[PDB]
Amino acid sequence: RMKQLEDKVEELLSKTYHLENEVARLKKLV
Amino acid sequence: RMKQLEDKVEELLSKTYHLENEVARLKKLVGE
Amino acid sequence: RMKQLEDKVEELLSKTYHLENEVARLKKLVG
Repeated sequence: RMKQLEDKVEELLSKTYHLENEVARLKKLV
Repeated sequence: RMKQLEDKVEELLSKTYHLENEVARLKKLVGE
Repeated sequence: RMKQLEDKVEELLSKTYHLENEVARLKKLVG
């Protein structure tokens, strides 16, 4: 369960960076 | 403490999946 | 290790609330 957890945190970290990029771009467009 | 973290990670995953859908909907409305 | 994960989850919680605020603002400006 420790590895399971660390991999989900890893995924969340890439997901939030991805969403951050998507929102920043949207703000640029309007 | 492990189950508590598992619970928080699951909730943040659910929140991120919801926000991805909201952004998708928005990009579609805005465009390129 | 458990403390590090906890730290990261705390960080992600804040990031996630920040994004929610930004998305909500965009939803209201676009409609």
